[PDB]
Amino acid sequence: SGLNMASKNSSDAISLIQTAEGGLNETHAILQRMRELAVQSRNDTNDEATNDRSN
Amino acid sequence: SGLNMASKNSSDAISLIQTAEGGLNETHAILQRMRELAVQSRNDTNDEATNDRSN
Repeated sequence: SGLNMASKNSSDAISLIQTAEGGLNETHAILQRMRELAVQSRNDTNDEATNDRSN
Repeated sequence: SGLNMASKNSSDAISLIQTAEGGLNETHAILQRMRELAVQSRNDTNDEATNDRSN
């Protein structure tokens, strides 16, 4: 009984961990997008006057 | 992503530089015209009295 219940508990823990990893995948994605935005903002073609970087 | 955005930025810089060079081409042209005008003005056939050089 203890071993079967421990199997159940281990599966529950796997579900929890999968939830957290799925949460962090979108963190990766939006971090990539933010880096792209910064690399684009970094160039001097963009003007602070006409609100290029504020967008 | 950074390399592609850097390619984009480099193309933007090329566009800017082309704008400036196109601006200076007409500077060259009108400077040539001004030199021609001065070389013509420099001769003593022209009279200050009857407004030859003032034109």
